[PDB]
Amino acid sequence: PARPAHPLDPLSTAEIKAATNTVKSYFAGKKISFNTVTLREPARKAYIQWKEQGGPLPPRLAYYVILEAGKPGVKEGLVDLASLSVIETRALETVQPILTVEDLCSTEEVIRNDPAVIEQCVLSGIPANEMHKVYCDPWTIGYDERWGTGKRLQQALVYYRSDEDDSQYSHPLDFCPIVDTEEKKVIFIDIPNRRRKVSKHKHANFYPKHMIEKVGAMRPEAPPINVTQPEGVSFKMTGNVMEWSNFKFHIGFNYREGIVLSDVSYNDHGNVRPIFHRISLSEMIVPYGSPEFPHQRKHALDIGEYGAGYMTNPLSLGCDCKGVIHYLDAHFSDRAGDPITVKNAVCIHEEDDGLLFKHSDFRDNFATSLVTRATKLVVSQIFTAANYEYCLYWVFMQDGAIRLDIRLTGILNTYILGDDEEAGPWGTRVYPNVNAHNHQHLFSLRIDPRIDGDGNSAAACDAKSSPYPLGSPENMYGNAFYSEKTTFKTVKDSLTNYESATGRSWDIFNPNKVNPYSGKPPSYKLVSTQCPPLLAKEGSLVAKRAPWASHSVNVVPYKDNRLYPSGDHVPQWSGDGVRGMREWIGDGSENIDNTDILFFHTFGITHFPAPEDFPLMPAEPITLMLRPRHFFTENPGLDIQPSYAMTTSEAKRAV
Amino acid sequence: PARPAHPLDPLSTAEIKAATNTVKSYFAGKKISFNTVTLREPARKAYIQWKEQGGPLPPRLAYYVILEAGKPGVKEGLVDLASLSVIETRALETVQPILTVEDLCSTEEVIRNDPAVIEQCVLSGIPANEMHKVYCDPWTIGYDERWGTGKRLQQALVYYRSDEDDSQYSHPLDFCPIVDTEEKKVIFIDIPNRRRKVSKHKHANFYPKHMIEKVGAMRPEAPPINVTQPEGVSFKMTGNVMEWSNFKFHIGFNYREGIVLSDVSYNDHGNVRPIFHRISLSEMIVPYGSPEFPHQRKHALDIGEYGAGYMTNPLSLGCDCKGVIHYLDAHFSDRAGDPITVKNAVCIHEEDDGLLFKHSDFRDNFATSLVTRATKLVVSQIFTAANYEYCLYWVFMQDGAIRLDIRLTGILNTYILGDDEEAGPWGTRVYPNVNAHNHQHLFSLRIDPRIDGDGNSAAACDAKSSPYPLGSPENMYGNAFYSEKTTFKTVKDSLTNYESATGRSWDIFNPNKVNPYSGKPPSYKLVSTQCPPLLAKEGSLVAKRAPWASHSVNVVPYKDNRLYPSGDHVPQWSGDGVRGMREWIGDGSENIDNTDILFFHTFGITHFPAPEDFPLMPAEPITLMLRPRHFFTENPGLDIQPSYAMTTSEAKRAV
Ligand SMILES: [Cu+2]
Ligand SMILES: [Cu+2]
Repeated sequence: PARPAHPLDPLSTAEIKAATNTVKSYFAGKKISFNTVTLREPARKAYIQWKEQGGPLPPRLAYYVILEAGKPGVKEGLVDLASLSVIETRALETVQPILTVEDLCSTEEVIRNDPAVIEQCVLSGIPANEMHKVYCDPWTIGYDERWGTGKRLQQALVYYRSDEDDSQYSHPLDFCPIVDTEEKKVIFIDIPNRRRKVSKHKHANFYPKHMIEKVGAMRPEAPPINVTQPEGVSFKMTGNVMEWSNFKFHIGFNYREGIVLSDVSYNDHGNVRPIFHRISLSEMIVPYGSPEFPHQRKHALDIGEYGAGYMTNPLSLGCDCKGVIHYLDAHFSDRAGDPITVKNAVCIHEEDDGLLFKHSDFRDNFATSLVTRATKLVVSQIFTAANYEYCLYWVFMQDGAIRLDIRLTGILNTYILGDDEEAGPWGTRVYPNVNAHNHQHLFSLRIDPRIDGDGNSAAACDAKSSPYPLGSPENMYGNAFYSEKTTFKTVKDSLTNYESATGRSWDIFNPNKVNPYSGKPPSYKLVSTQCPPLLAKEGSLVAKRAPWASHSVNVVPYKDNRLYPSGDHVPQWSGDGVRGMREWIGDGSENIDNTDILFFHTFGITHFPAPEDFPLMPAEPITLMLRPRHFFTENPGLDIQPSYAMTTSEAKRAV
Repeated sequence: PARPAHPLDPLSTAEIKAATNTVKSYFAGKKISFNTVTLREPARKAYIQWKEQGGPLPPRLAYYVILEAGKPGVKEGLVDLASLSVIETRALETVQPILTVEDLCSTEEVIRNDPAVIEQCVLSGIPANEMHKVYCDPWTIGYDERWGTGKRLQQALVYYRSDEDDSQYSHPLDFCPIVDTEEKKVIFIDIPNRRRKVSKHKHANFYPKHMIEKVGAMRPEAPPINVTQPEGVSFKMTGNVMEWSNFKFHIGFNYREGIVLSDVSYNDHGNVRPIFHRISLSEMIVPYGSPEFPHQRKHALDIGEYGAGYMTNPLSLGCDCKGVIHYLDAHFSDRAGDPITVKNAVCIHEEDDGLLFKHSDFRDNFATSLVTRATKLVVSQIFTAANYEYCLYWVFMQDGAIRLDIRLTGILNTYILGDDEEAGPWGTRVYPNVNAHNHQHLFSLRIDPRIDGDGNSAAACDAKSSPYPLGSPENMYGNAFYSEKTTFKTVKDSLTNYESATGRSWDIFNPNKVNPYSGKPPSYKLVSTQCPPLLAKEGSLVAKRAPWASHSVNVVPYKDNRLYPSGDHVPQWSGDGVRGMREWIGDGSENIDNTDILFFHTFGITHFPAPEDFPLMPAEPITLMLRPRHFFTENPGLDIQPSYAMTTSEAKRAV
């Protein structure tokens, strides 16, 4: 195909096709199907040389994952787009790949047409002639020791709608069909010892017509609040490259991680200084807390099992982004090797963010005063994973800080509850016969830093009282306290958790440089507090398949292609084996001090459902920030025009 | 005077005057001065009876604090405005009151004219004829065991401006004058053993003219982002009473706490349910961490030693509040007993707050979808405490949650640093010869709840893995986990801290009611995470004067007039004695389960200064929230008109 403007640009629909064509040719005569066709980003070293040392343009490569009918597992490899050839390929017969919307969408019809499933519905109080009202969310089996990776399986969380417009979640069924993805047939049905027939209650619906019926009527439309940017926006985009408030970076996107920000830097009044080479969400795990069979299989690693890209919502229509928006489209490949597009997958825009800073002198009753307002750049995406939606917002700020805001909304995963059955301690009865199980939403932020250049380190920062006691010459009044910096020398040293006791934060810094004022190295500080401990016991399915989740921080040596902490092919992996984070950690002895490192941060929330979350849940916020500390020698936004400003002398002139 | 519309309305300029006149007459022939004239809110019981049981209008009372020339301490009491008579009065000879801007504003001139002070300036390298270039921030002495409360004292943090438009903070002097407030004269000067003369560097300024000089020029004005509400706002204010999104409450204000929200309720579709009887910030402490003399004296309790009302900035001018704003004014009394007004002390308005909730069905490629945007109500104030500004935002949201957002900005407190002196572990060298000491900003949120009525309790909620181990019949895969609820029975039980290990949150609930769905009592959950431990040792000045700061939560029995946790008259109290929180706690044995309680939450941040905070610091955020959990039986904003909505059937018609 034709090369892209930038080496990190996602593959075009043409490159995708050229790739699939190349692969189909390689496997001529073989009945292959496409699971993934995505960009294989260039080597970190190659890229940087090209970008800053006049190095050559890296080869435009494509990474693929295919399935061959009658063959176990998958086959993966690389295609060198320029020469249209498969330059690397291999078969992984004992692994299962990410579930595309294509392998997922057929499942509902298959269980609907399965005699066994039909009998269970009838048993459950649903006539065999009404199977059209039976729905199901297709999930990976997650992991079921009965089959391992010997069969590509899915589990169907079954629900019932008395009307197509209903929200099915108030009416879950009690059984769980296991489906062979490839064979397209139910191979087993998990049935509870205690049977619970369909709820006979009205569905808990949320559309206006439903509401008008539920409560008298809808609230009157409210006076509008219109946002307008008459002279345009202040950011400038050159292809996928963004430019705003001295920040400059490339906005990428892929089937798995979704948004990928790269080559982030800041123009420090002429001096363009690197901050991060790449940053994104590399994995997740949403572990449920009911120990009852088969609920252990509910611990989805959405990024690696479905893909934040594959599940993304086209943003335009819903009014998700308010204001002067700038969109980006996403391109994948379908099962056939043909490009597929999802319009407005990413939405870019700037908004007001209140005050940036302010100060007035009390001496002239605040006449002397200066106010500068703040505006933030937001790069967003919103994806749907069956019942829930994850709204992601990468936020850049005018003080040099970068923040990740997430908002969880959508619908609670629900299971059936008997008339006289207690939601017990593992879940909440949010509606008659509905049980919403406890669960955690955990994310793994992957940061590849380049804080003010190459050669970085990480450290834990704990606030501490002076060791000297009250009344001592050294701490006479006992108010002394400082910040204890523990820089990680070895991988093992970094495996740390957030501690409230010390208001812990983590620094990613450049030990090769010093701030001329403070004397400290330049750095970006991770200020994250929503760091839940992994509640699943050690050695549990959850803990094993998500090795990265047991620690708030995991810092390992950089290596090309160390992206996914739970492994490259996550579905149905048992958790046994040295891959992903477990492999990168090794024996924990590798050096991570003043070298090229990778920082994986686990953050998230623990959800204990309340009726307020049903039938549709109000957004729940999660945030984390990376602030520059000792990076600059003074506040960097002081040359931004203030909103208001009166000098002391001027206040005098005004009389 | 004339009665106000609402019993909770602050005193009018008329009531203030009628009050001072009444006091002056009572102390006829005595040379008295006014320190405080404010509303003495009605008893909780009387107020409620009047509000909901047709009880009588409570008497309009005014609380005063006066000083009498030649008398030690102060005198306080109540005036029954209706009958214009002092109905209660008493003298506190061993106490010192809050510092008004009047007792604070004379200090700079007195040290300027003091011979001792002048000599120190000369010594420090500033000619005696340039004392007009010497400035000082007048602070409470805090507490100095050399004088106790025997004299009303202030300590002057001395600075130097080479030009009146300079920001003095880059040029602190090394000594600290002690001034007798009443006598208006320097009684002592703390001089360090190691002398450090005035810095000879340029001042670190931040006005545009300064910046143009510093860096080549200012950034070009940015394209505007205009916010317009053509058809008005959606909230309705009847006097101080606000009504918005089913919320209804009274917006009060006073010299000390600043904004005070009262009688908060929510209209649950016709059922008006109480939530909070009163909520506000009752005290603060900003303890510094340098153990060196006299820096122990830096631990300001701003609310009780200066007043969030007294220090508040008139909001209009600065462009603090963007959009269609509705202001409120504040009225206090000056030294003479004459009313004083600070216009636009509070600013009210509603803004966009992104998505409220959203959900799309993957079955018809998200055609089936519903999106409802969120708007929040903001009642704000911004006060200046010498060098820093505290921006306060009480936020009400459409899911029934209430949030308190704080943003810290302004300027770092700085002390002089020797050319070859290390800011050591206690502070940071943010600029040549400038040392910014470590410190914490802590706040005491006082909540008087009425969760869905009377008879409340509080509890600590901790996330826990099941006690049964991996492989046991009860937790076969080890994923089981729940929330441990520990409801406080006795005051002692409540003294708790936020714990990251359990992702702890606290519940204020009504044990007399039950959610018909979940079976739990109605409640509002405190989701707060920026809860720094008090770093000052026990028995320290800080820990003693701020009894409430040692715990994230303190729950005590309600009693009329239990407002200020550090006592009613905070300046110069040693911290020895049963008053404030220490008094309310008692032997910690009083019941707090299902009764009228008071919840004081300690939250804030620990500030380790970095050059980025100098010479003017970018806002630092702090937040805390109170969400309804089990209060409602379903999402309460479902009847808000969605921004977009397509039914499954409708998506079919659209073909
Ligand atoms: Cu959840
Ligand atoms: Cu601070």
